[PDB]
Parts: sequence; structure tokens; C-alpha cells
Amino acid sequence: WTATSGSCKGRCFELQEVGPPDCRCDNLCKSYSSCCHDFDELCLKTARGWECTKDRCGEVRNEENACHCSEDCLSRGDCCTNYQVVCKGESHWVDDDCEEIKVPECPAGFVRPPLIIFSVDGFRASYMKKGSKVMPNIEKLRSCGTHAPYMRPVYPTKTFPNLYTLATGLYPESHGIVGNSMYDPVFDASFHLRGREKFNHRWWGGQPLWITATKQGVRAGTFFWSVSIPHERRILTILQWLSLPDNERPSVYAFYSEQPDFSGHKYGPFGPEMTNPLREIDKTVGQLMDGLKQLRLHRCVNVIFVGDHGMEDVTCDRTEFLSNYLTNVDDITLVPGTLGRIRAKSINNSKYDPKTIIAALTCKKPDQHFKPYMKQHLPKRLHYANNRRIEDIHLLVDRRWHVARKPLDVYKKCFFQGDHGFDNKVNSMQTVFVGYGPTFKYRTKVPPFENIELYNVMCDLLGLKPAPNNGTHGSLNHLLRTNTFRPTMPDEVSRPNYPGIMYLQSEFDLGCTCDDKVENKLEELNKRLHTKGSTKERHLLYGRPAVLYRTSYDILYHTDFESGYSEIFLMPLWTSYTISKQAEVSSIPEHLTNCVRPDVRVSPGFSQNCLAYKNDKQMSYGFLFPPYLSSSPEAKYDAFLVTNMVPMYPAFKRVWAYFQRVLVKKYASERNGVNVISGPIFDYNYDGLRDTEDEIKQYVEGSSIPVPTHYYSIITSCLDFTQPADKCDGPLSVSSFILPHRPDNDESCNSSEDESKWVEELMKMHTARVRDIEHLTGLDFYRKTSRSYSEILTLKTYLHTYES
Ligand SMILES: *[C@@H]1O[C@H](CO)[C@@H](O[C@@H]2O[C@H](CO)[C@@H](O[C@@H]3O[C@H](CO[C@H]4O[C@H](CO[C@H]5O[C@H](CO)[C@@H](O)[C@H](O)[C@@H]5O)[C@@H](O)[C@H](O[C@H]5O[C@H](CO)[C@@H](O)[C@H](O)[C@@H]5O[C@H]5O[C@H](CO)[C@@H](O)[C@H](O)[C@@H]5O)[C@@H]4O)[C@@H](O)[C@H](O[C@H]4O[C@H](CO)[C@@H](O)[C@H](O)[C@@H]4O[C@H]4O[C@H](CO)[C@@H](O)[C@H](O)[C@@H]4O)[C@@H]3O)[C@H](O)[C@H]2NC(C)=O)[C@H](O)[C@H]1NC(C)=O
Ligand SMILES: O=C(COc1ccc(OC(F)(F)F)cc1)N1C[C@H]2CN(C(=O)c3ccc4[nH]nnc4c3)C[C@@H]2C1
Ligand SMILES: [Ca+2]
Ligand SMILES: [Cl-]
Ligand SMILES: [K+]
Ligand code: NA
Ligand SMILES: [Zn+2]
Repeated sequence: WTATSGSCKGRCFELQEVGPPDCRCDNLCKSYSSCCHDFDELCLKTARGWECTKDRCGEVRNEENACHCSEDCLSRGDCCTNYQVVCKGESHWVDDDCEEIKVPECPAGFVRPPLIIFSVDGFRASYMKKGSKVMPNIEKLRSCGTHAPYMRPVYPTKTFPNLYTLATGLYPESHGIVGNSMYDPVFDASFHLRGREKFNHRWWGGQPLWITATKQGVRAGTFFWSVSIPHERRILTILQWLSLPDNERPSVYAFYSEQPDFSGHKYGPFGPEMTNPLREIDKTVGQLMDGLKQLRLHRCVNVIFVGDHGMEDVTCDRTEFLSNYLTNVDDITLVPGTLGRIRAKSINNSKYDPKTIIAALTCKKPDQHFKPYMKQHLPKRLHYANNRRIEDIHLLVDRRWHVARKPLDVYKKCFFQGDHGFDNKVNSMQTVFVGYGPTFKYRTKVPPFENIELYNVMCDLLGLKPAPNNGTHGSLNHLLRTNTFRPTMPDEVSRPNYPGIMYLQSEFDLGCTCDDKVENKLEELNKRLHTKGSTKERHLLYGRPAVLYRTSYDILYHTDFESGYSEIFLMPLWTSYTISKQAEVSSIPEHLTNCVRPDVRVSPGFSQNCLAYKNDKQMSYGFLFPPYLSSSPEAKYDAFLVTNMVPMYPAFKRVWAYFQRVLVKKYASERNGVNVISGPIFDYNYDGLRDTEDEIKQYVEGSSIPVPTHYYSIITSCLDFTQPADKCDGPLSVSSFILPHRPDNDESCNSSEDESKWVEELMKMHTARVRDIEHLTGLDFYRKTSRSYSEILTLKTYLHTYES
């Protein structure tokens, strides 16, 4: 209850939110039904419109006007944005040549260049090129400032999760806004687009930029705008706030546009009706820049033009219905549309079973346009699992489709032609980034990057310490002229041991055999050299990975590969090897098919054993360095050491073998050699972060051999592929993946076919950043290169997306 009997006189868009039951006048009061009686009259003036005309010039101030063309308007801070153009012979900002802004040019009393965030809903990346004719203001920011060809949103590519990811630098799983619609089972409360629950603070995790600023003494404009406040009023309010006295003036501001998203839903991303909303956005950008120029701020303020997600063609007739798959359709609740989330309709129903739901949804129709997952088996690059608000069952919907529960949900709930929400690597969901200002670079294109990285840079722009977040601070330093953040590499926490030969063969009782009793200082001094590290600079091109937690592990050298072998997990944390363009693939000799060899550098007590794999009817084993790529028959024996073995389900050995036998060589052929680092990942609580040993839920039967949830590989080569991977003088090129280690290939509907028709497609879906592997393994890669640390941070955030 508000006593809406007070007045907004001189309080319009006040920056303190006064507490009930004084009446409110802030840009949010409408949404709370709490505005003073006279809010509309005083604060939402519209008389005479938004532009000065020739006859208004020098007018007598009339306070009823939406904006002013009188002589006192510059000092009152409330001229129409085109005042100087119309009345003082000035040019529009878009008509001025662009001129490098080397230093901030700010009025006296400004302590730092203000930051203005101009955010646009549904602004698809390809609008920058495709709409460029009708957006001259936006085109000027883009070509004169710093721009990326596109910016990757987070999953799901829905509005609330992405705008709040922009504000916090966090994945939705960590900030808690995991959809536009949510149920939280602990609160027992629902979050909806319509209604008052969504305003409650307990949904909103993390620390958004306006709170980070405020706590550090930087004042912030209010980020939220009621839908019915016209764009022109939002702009004039920002400019008014920029004329406040020094002690009252914010340093950071946001503008938000519901367009082009709003028309994109009705007309599709490229409908002919979309040209108007692009013109209109651009005209708003021009009003802002004209208004800044008037206040002498156009070479002082940093502007970010940034979208939340793109927009795809999606129509009612491209809907899949769960009623065509499930017999028990009324026992589930579905969150529907461009993603699916399924939970039980009632917790009192003990006949509910996720396994039979998943199975009824798996590979059931030839053209099926969604795929079911338990949330922990989603591609780790989505980081969409670690939150009680994300339902255990997830459907990843193909681009251009919806999923709904029953046909009656579509016709009695076409009505629309565009939507978004799909997988964040989809081209149509990509969005935009431009920075323009003294602190951004001049006419500089930067590579695509993810929206989780912007929060750190916004903090950098405002001299703030960011709250802990999912960006990699320093990865976007190349966007900035100054204010760069200079990180240092993390300190290694555990140092390796370098074991020599310490055990005789008969000390091992592992149930392993190898047909190897077949056998000079020519070929004998040479083998000693190889076990001491003599070929280590061929196979370890960027230094050893550092271990950033407390553990016990051994470096092991071999002719063809080097490994860091964990005595705690009984297998390598990492295995590093280089395959040149010239390398040849050989088969495993007949006699050596089941060969496993004790490693005389490593105690029986810290080794796996073959018996456990024999006794374990479900689990087999594979090798991290592939026997197929051995440099010689003799070197091949090294690949069968017990210390190169890792537990693998037969189903997963199909994927791994094809990767190792076919794909590594293919990559070495195309990239002019590749360095590969491979290893296991344990993430049983699906939090994106390395498990400690007491979190492991599965072992090889009768043993202490822990079973990985995933296997990773990082594949590096020279960005200039005229140089071979092992003699590369400049920037690197990387692709990586984190394959889920699963006992079936149910994910891959074509898997009964030959691996050439399905494995590479699985791997592409599970593409990852080196940074994703860092979090999952507690390792730090690329510690010894000739590149600057900032450039290495950017390489570690790279994602190879396989889109066109
Ligand atoms: C992406 O980046 C993010 C952010 O960096 C990473 O997420 C962080 O990762 C940490 C490890 O998972 C985690 O540390 C936890 O935190 C526990 C305390 O957490 C609360 O406090 C947080 C701080 O708020 C304040 O921030 C500043 C200082 O930074 C202050 O000035 C202000 O005053 C702020 O208020 C807060 O952020 C956090 O919020 C979460 O939970 C809220 C609901 O309660 C949500 O609103 C919000 O959205 C957050 O939700 C996410 O995170 C939680 C995990 O916290 C998760 O469950 C949700 O699903 C969701 O994903 C809290 O309010 C701390 O107590 C923990 O310590 C335990 O474990 C250690 C083991 O070493 C023990 O020492 C300790 O005793 C304790 O164990 C005990 O408790 C156990 C139960 O957990 C029990 O089993 C056990 O037996 C013991 O009794 C631990 O440090 C961060 O909280 C988390 N931060 C955020 C924002 O998510 C993320 O990892 C990155 N992702 C990737 C892939 O890299
Ligand atoms: O006023 C703002 C600006 O809010 C920020 C926050 C952070 C922010 O972060 C920053 F600054 F870093 F960009 C920027 C603007 N609003 C965000 C709007 C989204 N709304 C929807 O109703 C909605 C729901 C589903 C949709 N699908 N498609 N479009 C959709 C739109 C109303 C909200 C009002
Ligand atoms: Ca984990
Ligand atoms: Cl949602
Ligand atoms: K077995
Ligand atoms: Na299959
Ligand atoms: Zn939308």
C-alpha cells in the first residue's frame, strides 16, 4: 500500500528509491503501482514532441513542453537533443567525420569518463551488415570504435538470463536466472514474466554492475525502464542526469530498447517489417550522441552498444508435441518453446520415473527436432546444470522449432514468426558488441567473444574491482586503449616428482600380460635418453600444465609423449604429444592386442591393475597416448604401459578410437601438425569444477580406480599454418572438446552406423574452451610460450563452434 497523495514536483526520476508509503517517482514506480498522483503530468511530459523546430528557437521557457528550445536549456540540461543543430547551426554527430579520441575530453569536475550501456533486445549479429544502410549512427559507432563481428550470448538464449549475465559476468546456473520462467522447489515459489514474484530479491544472485559500482562509491543511473516510458524520454532522462552537480551525477548509465526483438517475434528476423524498428533504434542512438555532443560529452563518455541474443525463424507449424511420444503426458510439467524442461506434475506420485521419460523421447522419429538429456549430460560448454531451478530433464530443441506438451497448448493458449532460446552456438542467436569512447580502441575489429566477459571490462572502464565471476579477467584487454588489467599467471601449487626406475617387474601383481619379452648401447643409450626427457621439447610445446591444487603426481617421459601421472587418481591428469603432418598411422600388432605393461617408475600400490577390468563386466580401458601413432615399433611398447591406461566403457571406446586412429591424423594433415593434450575429467556434482576424491561416485569394480565423467583433448597448432606446430613463431590456433564418458551412445541417433557417420558430429556438439577444461581439472595450460599473457587468456576463452 502506497499513500499516492505526495507529489513528484522536482523529484522526477529521482535516484534514491524512497521506501513505502511515501509515493515514488522513480523509473520503476509504474511497475510497482506506486507513482505519485502527478507522476504522469510532471514526469512524462509529451507536449510539442521531441524535436526543436526553427520557430521554437530562443522561445520563452514553458515548463509543459517535453523538451526545450529556449536559451536557458543547456544550463537546465533539458534541451531537445537536436537543439544545437536546429537553433545554433551545429551538425548532427553522425555527420561529423570521425576523429580518434586519444584522451578523454571531459568538462571540469568529471572524475572519470562516464559509461553508457545502450542495450538492444533481439539484435541479431547479422543486422550490423544487413541493416547497415538504414543505421548510419550505429554504423558510425561500429566503424570508428571497437567492434566484434558478433558476441556469443549464454544458454538459454532468452532475455532475462542474458541481460542479467551481461550485468553480473555469471552463467545463469550461478546467477539463478535460468529461464524466463522458473520454479524454485526450496522456496516453493514460481518466477514469471507477468507479476510481482519476479521483483523479489531472492531470485537475483551474484552482484550486478550497479551494486558493484554503488558499494565502491561510483554512482549508478537506474538500469530498469517501465515499458510505457517512450525511448525519447529515457534518453532525455539520461542526459538530464548527466547535468547533475558532480557530487550527485552518476558515472554509469543503462538504456534498454525492446526493439528489434518485439517486431522480430511477430515478423521473423528478416521480415520486411523489420527495417522500421532498425531505423527507429538508429534514430535513438543519434538523439543520444547529439545530446552528448551538446553537453560536450561526445569525446568523454564510453558507449557500449550491446545486444542480449539474436532471433531465428520459428512458426506454429514447427512444433513437436510430447503427446506424440509419452503415454503418461499428464503426469509431467513442461517448460516449453525453444528449450524444454520436464519435471513431475506432483511430488506425491511415486510412479514417476525420469528414465522411462528419457527413453520414450530418445531417437523415436527419423526427423525428431529435439534431443532429451539429463542435465548433467548436456555439453559442458552450456554450463547449464548446477542450480536447483534447472529441471533434471532437458530438451535441446533444433533451431527453427518449438517443443510443447500437447497440440491444445499451441492453438488454445500462426501467432508469431521469430523466437530465440536455442543453443548459444547457433548463428541466428549471435548478437552484437561495439564500444566507442576514449577508453576503447580506434577503428579496431576484435574476434567474437562471450558476453560473460563484459562485466570485467565494464568494471575496468569505471575503475571498479569486479565481484568474482565467470569472465577471465584480461581476456578482453585487446579491446582497450588503456585501463588494461594486468593479470599474473596463477602459482603452481603442487610440484611434480621425477621418478627413475625403482621397481622390478616381479613386484607387480596386476593380472596384466604383454607379449613383450622380445629383445648394444646404440639403441640402449637412446632409450635412457627418452625416459629422461630428451624429446620433451617436441611433445611439450607450451611448458608443463601447472597443478593448482594440492596433490601427489609424477612427470613421466617417453619417446612419443609426456604425462603428469596422478598417484591419487591412478592415471594421468594430462598426456601431451605432438603429431607432425608427416606422421604415419599404424595398427596395433596382432600379438599386442591385450598387452598392458607395468611401469617400473611407479609403485604397484600407485598403479591400476588388469584384474579389475576383467572382473568389471561394464568397464573396459583405453589409452591416453594412442598406440596407433607410435613413432616406431619399439616406441609402441611405451603406449601399453599401465600408467597410460584409463577406464572406458566399450560404447565410449568406439568414439575414442575413431578420434585417435582417424581424427588426430586428419587434424595434423589440415593444420600442419597438432600438439594434443588429453586427459580425464571428474565432475560428478556437475558444478563445472574439478571433483575432489571424496566426490567420485563410481569406481572400476573392486578397485580404487575412479571412473571419469568426461575425457578432454586440447589440440593446438600454429595460427599461420605455413609453419609446423612444433616450430611456430607467432600466435596459436586451438580447438578443444570435453566428451561425455557414457556407457551407451543413445545421444547419437546414427551410432549403429560406422564411426565416420556420427562420431565427429558428437565431438562438434561437445566443443569446449581451454578455460572450461581448466575449471574441470585444476590445471593451467600455456605457461611457457612466446606470447603475451593477455593473448594467451584470449586463446583460452576461444571456442571452435563449427558454424559456417
Ligand atoms: C562462475 O563464477 C562463480 C562465482 O565466482 C562461481 O561460483 C562460486 O563458486 C564457489 C564454489 O562452488 C562458491 O563458494 C561457496 O559459497 C558458500 C557461501 O555462498 C554464499 O555466499 C556468496 C557470497 O555473497 C557475498 O559476496 C560478497 C563477497 O564475494 C559479499 O561482500 C556480499 O555480502 C555477498 O552477499 C553468494 O554468492 C552465494 O550465492 C549462491 O547461493 C544463493 C542462494 O543461497 C543464490 O542467490 C546465488 O545465485 C548463488 O547460487 C549459486 O551458487 C551456489 C553455491 O554457493 C549453488 O549451490 C547454486 O546452485 C548456484 O549455482 C551464497 O549466498 C560457502 O559457504 C561454500 O563453502 C562450503 O564448502 C567448502 C569446501 O571447501 C567448506 O570450506 C565450507 O565449510 C562449506 O562446506 C559446508 O557446506 C556444504 C553445503 O554447501 C556442506 O555440504 C558441508 O558439509 C559444509 O557444512 C563455498 O565457498 C560460491 O558461492 C559461488 N558463487 C556464486 C555467485 O555462484 C562458479 O564456480 C563459476 N563457475 C565455473 C564453472 O567456473
Ligand atoms: O528495463 C529493462 C532493461 O534491463 C536491463 C537489465 C540489465 C542490463 O544489463 C546491462 F546493462 F549490462 F546491459 C541492461 C538492461 N528491462 C529488461 C526487460 C526484459 N523484459 C521482458 O518483458 C521480456 C521477457 C521475455 C522476452 N523475450 N524476448 N524479449 C523479452 C522481454 C522487461 C524488462 C525491462
Ligand atoms: Ca565437480
Ligand atoms: Cl525459460
Ligand atoms: K571389463
Ligand atoms: Na545411438
Ligand atoms: Zn524476445
